[PDB]
Amino acid sequence: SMQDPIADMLTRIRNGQAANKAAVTMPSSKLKVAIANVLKEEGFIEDFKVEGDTKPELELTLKYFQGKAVVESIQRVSRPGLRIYKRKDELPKVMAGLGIAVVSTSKGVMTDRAARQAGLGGEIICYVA
Amino acid sequence: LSTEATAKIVSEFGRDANDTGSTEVQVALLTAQINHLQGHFAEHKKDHHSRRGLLRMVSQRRKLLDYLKRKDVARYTQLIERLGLRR
RNA sequence: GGGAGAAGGCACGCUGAUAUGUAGGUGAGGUCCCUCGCGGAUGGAGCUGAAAUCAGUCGAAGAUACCAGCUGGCUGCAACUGUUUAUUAAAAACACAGCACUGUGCAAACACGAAAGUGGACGUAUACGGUGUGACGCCUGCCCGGUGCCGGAAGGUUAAU
RNA sequence: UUAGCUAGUAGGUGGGGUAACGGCUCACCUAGGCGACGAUCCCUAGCUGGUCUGAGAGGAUGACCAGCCACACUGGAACU
RNA sequence: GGCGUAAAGCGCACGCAGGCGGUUUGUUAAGUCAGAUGUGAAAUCCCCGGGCUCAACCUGGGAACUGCAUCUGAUACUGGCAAGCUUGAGUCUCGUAGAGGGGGGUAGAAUUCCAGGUGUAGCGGUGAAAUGCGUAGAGAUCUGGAGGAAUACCGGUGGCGAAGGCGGCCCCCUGGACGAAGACUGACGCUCAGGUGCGAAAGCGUGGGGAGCAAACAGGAUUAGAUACCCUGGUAGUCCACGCCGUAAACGAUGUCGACUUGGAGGUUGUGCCCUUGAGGCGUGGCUUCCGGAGCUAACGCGUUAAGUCGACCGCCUGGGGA
RNA sequence: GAGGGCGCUUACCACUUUGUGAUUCAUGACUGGGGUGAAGUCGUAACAAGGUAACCGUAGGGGAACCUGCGGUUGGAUCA
Ligand SMILES: [Mg+2]
Ligand SMILES: [Mg+2]
Ligand SMILES: [Mg+2]
Ligand SMILES: [Mg+2]
Ligand SMILES: [Mg+2]
Ligand SMILES: [Mg+2]
Ligand SMILES: [Mg+2]
Ligand SMILES: [Mg+2]
Ligand SMILES: [Mg+2]
Ligand SMILES: [Mg+2]
Ligand SMILES: [Mg+2]
Ligand SMILES: [Mg+2]
Ligand SMILES: [Mg+2]
Ligand SMILES: [Mg+2]
Ligand SMILES: [Mg+2]
Ligand SMILES: [Mg+2]
Ligand SMILES: [Mg+2]
Ligand SMILES: [Mg+2]
Ligand SMILES: [Mg+2]
Ligand SMILES: [Mg+2]
Ligand SMILES: [Mg+2]
Ligand SMILES: [Mg+2]
Ligand SMILES: [Mg+2]
Ligand SMILES: [Mg+2]
Ligand SMILES: [Mg+2]
Ligand SMILES: [Mg+2]
Ligand SMILES: [Mg+2]
Ligand SMILES: [Mg+2]
Ligand SMILES: [Mg+2]
Ligand SMILES: [Mg+2]
Ligand SMILES: [Mg+2]
Ligand SMILES: [Mg+2]
Ligand SMILES: [Mg+2]
Ligand SMILES: [Mg+2]
Ligand SMILES: [Mg+2]
Ligand SMILES: [Mg+2]
Ligand SMILES: [Mg+2]
Ligand SMILES: [Mg+2]
Ligand SMILES: [Mg+2]
Ligand SMILES: [Mg+2]
Ligand SMILES: [Mg+2]
Ligand SMILES: [Mg+2]
Ligand SMILES: [Mg+2]
Ligand SMILES: [Mg+2]
Ligand SMILES: [Mg+2]
Ligand SMILES: [Mg+2]
Ligand SMILES: [Mg+2]
Ligand SMILES: [Mg+2]
Ligand SMILES: [Mg+2]
Ligand SMILES: [Mg+2]
Ligand SMILES: [Mg+2]
Ligand SMILES: [Mg+2]
Ligand SMILES: [Mg+2]
Repeated sequence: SMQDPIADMLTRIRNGQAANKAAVTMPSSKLKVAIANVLKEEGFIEDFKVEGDTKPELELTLKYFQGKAVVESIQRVSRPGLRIYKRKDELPKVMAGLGIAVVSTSKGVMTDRAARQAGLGGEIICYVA
Repeated sequence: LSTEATAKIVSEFGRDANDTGSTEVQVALLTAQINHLQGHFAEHKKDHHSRRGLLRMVSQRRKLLDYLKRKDVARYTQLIERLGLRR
């Protein structure tokens, strides 16, 4: 069924960008709030917004540049069938520095560049290229 | 099943005698229909298209009763004794 | 299911200990009830009594005598248990459960009897007679020219009258 | 194209034995333990640090060198 | 890495173990991460260096020795544990649609057989003929039976079922789906190795039936021959009840579940509203066939029912033969 | 006298012996099929509507390709 809510979120972002949507929507959660917060920080979405009292809908407003999409590629890393926990020297560096990789560390959720500047690994949720 | 029989079932197993959705109620409705339908599958033996519906009812009763056994052990033991299932 | 007791091998006497006769069986007392007697419970005396283990010892040989499987391999024929040539032949012959064909609608067919009758049967086509084959598995292929048998009565020949 | 295996076998208590725990070895009892996370069975093999290759993950392999194990014609047994 | 067509999705479903698991809080801190400690023998490999005139070689220091264990932390994810939610999954209320299944009745049309009437010399057959049926009176024809099987028109890429499949009408038993407003339980979920159940036709066993049709078989032709097509017959079988077999180009050559992504054309089955103001119009569901966009693809083509973008679990392939 | 030694004896155990399986290799008249071969013989089943559309399953038959029955598939051709 809904065996991966994070891949539901990422697949919704990828589909909406490749099909030229503007305001995509998904059911909310705490990890989805944290990942969308990372994306709004680094600049792969315009702004996110979680609306709803008991069960909310998280809304993502996608960015564009000269018509083309902003997120070139986006994928899972640590899928639930096979999880990928990485130490600090064996951290990734996606797109030779250009893209970002979202890592959940002990200090919340943060981009892998901040994870290297804080000196700890974690779990790699996605490779926003 | 008939409306008087299901009203009897929810009255004899119900939480507030209205809810009709509790786990004891669903197992009671399933077991009532299974022990009613064994008589159908004793006289008609080649009735496979309803034998599959009986197997669905059996598996669903077993899923609910295993969830009851995980949830409350005392309620599961008293319910299987009150109905008359074997295990 | 069988093969199979397959084959093949080990122990086997007497004495002592466990146990001065064991486990088990039988149950006298005695005690209590007792719907009171050929009644019922603990109660186990006495009586009987395997079987096993350890030790010792004897003999050349311990199931010591009498009684008491020769075993295995390949194959023919017949499925088997049965039956027969009393008195030279016990089988590969006969039967057999099973298979099929055929007859028979009951006052059955069929047999024994000139005939009555009776068996069939005090049974009624899932029954009965007759024929061939002889469990079970795989199967039963072609021919209706011959001789039978069954269906035809249009025609040829055809008896008594 | 090996699914069953195991009678000192899994455990207990007592005795004995060993430098030392332990079925190591016996008496008695319990009837267990191992098994689809591959027991049992068959075939091959000394293992490792390494070496060769590979961008790397790996693949092959164990010469010299070094550590450990086993054996000393074959099969045993004990002594000092 | 791959599965529509190149080799590859079990025939289809149920389901134990196993794998994965929505969302909120609190705790624990097992997995995860981070520091330290012990350790990873030396040799080798590598980085700086020294020597043999150079190199090979010898050698000093260093990290590495991707590990293991211990202590100490952190709490985002995953796990355990405890409490909650309601969207996932399910239950009730009321209908709709349906060749869904099982059992028993019954109806007519037609074919064949029989029996009887008429009436006379042909019928049947193909490319053309013949075997066959006919002067014992057929074929045609009217009446009365008997029998078995399949259900014309409806009928439509229509419906239902998980797959095979299911087709006149009626009753009895019965499963499933879907829709509406409510209510309720509150993760009860998904997939599933082994395991089980269903599984067309042909085939087998036992016992019935046996009209048509018809492998085998016979006869007639065509042919060079024709063990075939075509013709005349015709037994298994088809059929009914019990079983057994477990296979198909079991096909959408497309495993199940779930999410997201431009449209059009119809069909089907509900349902809300609006004045059904006449056989309307505005929406929401489910199911279903055709065209097609970006995307994809080796191309063909698939295209909101994906072969698009993804996730969970399972099955399977590693050149053609041999097989 | 204790205690010792030799000797006898019992326990354990190797070589050896019998019986009987399990596996594996070699060999074996003859045979089931498979593959390769020089202008061999008999056909002509498939590819076009391959001249009877092929094919799948199953059964029967037949010198052999294959034929026919029953069910299924389009991966079959013609549409004025
Ligand atoms: Mg249900
Ligand atoms: Mg002979
Ligand atoms: Mg005999
Ligand atoms: Mg005899
Ligand atoms: Mg006699
Ligand atoms: Mg004689
Ligand atoms: Mg005699
Ligand atoms: Mg004699
Ligand atoms: Mg008489
Ligand atoms: Mg005979
Ligand atoms: Mg004979
Ligand atoms: Mg004969
Ligand atoms: Mg004759
Ligand atoms: Mg004749
Ligand atoms: Mg004949
Ligand atoms: Mg005659
Ligand atoms: Mg001890
Ligand atoms: Mg001791
Ligand atoms: Mg490589
Ligand atoms: Mg040694
Ligand atoms: Mg030696
Ligand atoms: Mg490939
Ligand atoms: Mg092909
Ligand atoms: Mg293929
Ligand atoms: Mg399929
Ligand atoms: Mg399933
Ligand atoms: Mg979770
Ligand atoms: Mg921890
Ligand atoms: Mg070292
Ligand atoms: Mg130098
Ligand atoms: Mg936690
Ligand atoms: Mg609610
Ligand atoms: Mg609640
Ligand atoms: Mg299976
Ligand atoms: Mg059949
Ligand atoms: Mg039959
Ligand atoms: Mg046959
Ligand atoms: Mg028959
Ligand atoms: Mg007939
Ligand atoms: Mg198959
Ligand atoms: Mg089909
Ligand atoms: Mg199809
Ligand atoms: Mg297939
Ligand atoms: Mg792809
Ligand atoms: Mg299309
Ligand atoms: Mg897909
Ligand atoms: Mg493809
Ligand atoms: Mg041809
Ligand atoms: Mg031809
Ligand atoms: Mg052809
Ligand atoms: Mg042909
Ligand atoms: Mg063709
Ligand atoms: Mg033929």
